[PDB]
Amino acid sequence: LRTLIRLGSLHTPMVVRTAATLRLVDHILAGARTVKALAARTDTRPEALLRLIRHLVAIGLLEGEFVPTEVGELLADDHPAAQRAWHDLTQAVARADISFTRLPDAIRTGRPTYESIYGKPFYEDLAGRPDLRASFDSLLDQAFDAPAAAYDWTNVRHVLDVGGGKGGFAAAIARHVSATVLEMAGTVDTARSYLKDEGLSDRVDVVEGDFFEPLPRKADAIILSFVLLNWPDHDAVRILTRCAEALEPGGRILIHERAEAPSGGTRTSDLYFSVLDLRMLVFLGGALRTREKWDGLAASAGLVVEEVRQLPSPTIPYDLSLLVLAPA
Amino acid sequence: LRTLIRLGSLHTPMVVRTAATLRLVDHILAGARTVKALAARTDTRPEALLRLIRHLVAIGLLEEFVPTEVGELLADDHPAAQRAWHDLTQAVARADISFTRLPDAIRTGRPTYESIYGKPFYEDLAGRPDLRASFDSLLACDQDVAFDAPAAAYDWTNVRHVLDVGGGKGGFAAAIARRAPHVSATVLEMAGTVDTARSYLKDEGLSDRVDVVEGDFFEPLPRKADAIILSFVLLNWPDHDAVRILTRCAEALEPGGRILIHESDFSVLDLRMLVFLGGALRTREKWDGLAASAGLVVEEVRQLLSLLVLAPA
Ligand SMILES: CC[C@@]1(O)C[C@H](O[C@H]2C[C@H](N(C)C)[C@H](O)[C@H](C)O2)c2c(cc3c(c2O)C(=O)c2c(O)cccc2C3=O)[C@H]1C(=O)OC
Ligand SMILES: CC[C@@]1(O)C[C@H](O[C@H]2C[C@H](N(C)C)[C@H](O)[C@H](C)O2)c2c(cc3c(c2O)C(=O)c2c(O)cccc2C3=O)[C@H]1C(=O)OC
Ligand SMILES: C[S@+](CC[C@H](N)C(=O)[O-])C[C@H]1O[C@@H](n2cnc3c(N)ncnc32)[C@H](O)[C@@H]1O
Ligand SMILES: C[S@+](CC[C@H](N)C(=O)[O-])C[C@H]1O[C@@H](n2cnc3c(N)ncnc32)[C@H](O)[C@@H]1O
Repeated sequence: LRTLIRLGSLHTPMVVRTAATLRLVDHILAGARTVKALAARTDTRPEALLRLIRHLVAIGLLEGEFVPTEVGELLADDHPAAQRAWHDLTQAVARADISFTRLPDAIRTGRPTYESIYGKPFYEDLAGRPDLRASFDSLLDQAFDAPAAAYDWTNVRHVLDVGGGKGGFAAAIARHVSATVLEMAGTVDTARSYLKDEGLSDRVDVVEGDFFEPLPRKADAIILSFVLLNWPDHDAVRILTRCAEALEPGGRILIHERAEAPSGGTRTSDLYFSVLDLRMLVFLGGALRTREKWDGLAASAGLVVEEVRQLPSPTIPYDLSLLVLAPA
Repeated sequence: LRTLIRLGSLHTPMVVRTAATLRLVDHILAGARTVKALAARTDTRPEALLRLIRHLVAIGLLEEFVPTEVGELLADDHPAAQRAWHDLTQAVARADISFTRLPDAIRTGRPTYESIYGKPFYEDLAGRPDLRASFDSLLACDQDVAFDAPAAAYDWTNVRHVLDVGGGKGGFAAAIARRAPHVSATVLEMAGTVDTARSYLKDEGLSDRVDVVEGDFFEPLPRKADAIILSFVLLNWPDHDAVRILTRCAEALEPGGRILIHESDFSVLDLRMLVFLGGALRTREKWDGLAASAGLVVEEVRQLLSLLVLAPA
């Protein structure tokens, strides 16, 4: 009974997320240990903040003066795992997680619930909210060293990174190759700034546009890193087809995502990837795909999976893959 | 890191609550172990139900899928009633969505339920007979035994009549009537609830000893009594409202009468009161002040939870 109640408790994660959002652990580490000072710094009502703190003590994140535990220290804004931002309700991902309150609808329909809560589908909501666009892009350790090392660039003149975020993958590849990042409004500006500040602006450019439209140029390698999981099969096939049509002769499409058999691993990795797969369902109608589902998606786009390079890791983000696709 | 991610995960409790809402474990126990059959019984999309099942396996509620010993606690007939307490169509798990706006409650000290559902808690139940009934059944889910200890924490020898103010389905009045055959009692409750209290007390064979009045415990109470009961009532109310209720009870005491308040690290219950109702759990010193504002004094406290016995000051 205690196990079930713990698994089912909605209050504990919302208390953690509220503490992250209020930056409570940052304020304590900066010398606000008392409720009166912490209530001033967080702009909260002191009696209610103490009731929040009581739960944070009960679950082991805090211990009239309060300090973080070793686990609570991970909510410090400068901790390398960045768990404060990933739990911050004002930033894109924990905000999107509220969509899980309508999880029954998503299981009933297979369709995302984010629009029903926030008024627009995911990327269109970000397009109207520059703060959320920027926090989404910053949330997504630019992590691309191993996938860049898993491909032979000898015969590659130009790389097109489709949906390439702030440009970290293109940069890892750059470190004879030139590259282009294709991205959405807003994101293109932070990609350009990142690439300039890496000293790579003469090797990597950035184009604003829509990867459902004809791609801006041809390339020898076209990258889809954590893109296709955001889309249902029919959209994923459209993106793959745009990429296929943009390949130079002998070119390849590189997919950087999860591509395992549905077995193996541990309950810990099972859980971690269950969360990602369910986030794609609820936020976007997308999904993680097994190695076998990749074969079918590829065939619908006129492609074949030529090779799957394993990118192992026993710790988060665990084992990933680089799939290499060629025209069929 | 793993501990923090587990504590912070909204996904797992919503997967549990979705399984409870879909009555998934009941359908498995009733023969549907495969996704095709379970999708049909739950009226869900099979590929998405499988993704839900994968999470339920990873967290150890399921393991052709069958419930684990923990998952079996989501059977609808299990006496701890955890399926209904996690059911998003019933009152409490529905109210728990208020926690998605917990930062607002911490900022203001005010409930977030009305901002989500359009009306404050008891007004919403008053317009939704299904939610009113499921709330009453959730709290009364063990009322045949849960009031034996508070009833035995008080001596009924010189009590003639009991008034249970906000008495739910009547379980406390019934436990007192079984403890003390000489007492009569009255339950005061809201619309809807009074009908299921009347039915419960009739089916206990107590209808000649316990009656039920529909009314509002912020108004003059319907009669006087030697013992007036407030069981898990005052925690629903901010201080000024709790004082009003206590004062109405004080006005209705017979000479020599007493008010009985029936009310681990509880932070969940306290935060639920904040977000649902603006209420709170109270420590002893706070009870002393509330009592004093209503013209009362705390005469004795019995550990059971507690039973506080209040007398006119
Ligand atoms: C923490 C691991 C990872 O960063 C992997 C994964 O993180 C990315 C970036 C990450 N970063 C260090 C650049 C790293 O390269 C990793 C291998 O890939 C990932 C994550 C999360 C999301 C997403 C992720 O791709 C999303 O794509 C995503 C999205 O496209 C739309 C909405 C939400 C999300 C995500 O929440 C993360 C994840 O799997 O969390 C369980
Ligand atoms: C699970 C423990 C408990 O049943 C204690 C507590 O439940 C106890 C006492 C309760 N009572 C009728 C004696 C009953 O016997 C139940 C099975 O166990 C409790 C609970 C929950 C509520 C409430 C609780 O009292 C409420 O009163 C309540 C309310 O008045 C209005 C809105 C919501 C609620 C509640 O959600 C529960 C709780 O503390 O959850 C954290
Ligand atoms: C940030 S995630 C993956 C980013 C990056 N490739 C990585 O691995 O971290 C998916 C990206 O697809 C982009 N995107 C979504 N729809 C798009 C579209 N129609 N055209 C171009 N980019 C799009 C989003 O802006 C987002 O940055
Ligand atoms: C169910 S909880 C506690 C019930 C019961 N005494 C117990 O211990 O389980 C609080 C009760 O207060 C009742 N209540 C709320 N506002 C009321 C009001 N103004 N007048 C009478 N009853 C009210 C609700 O209907 C609800 O049943």
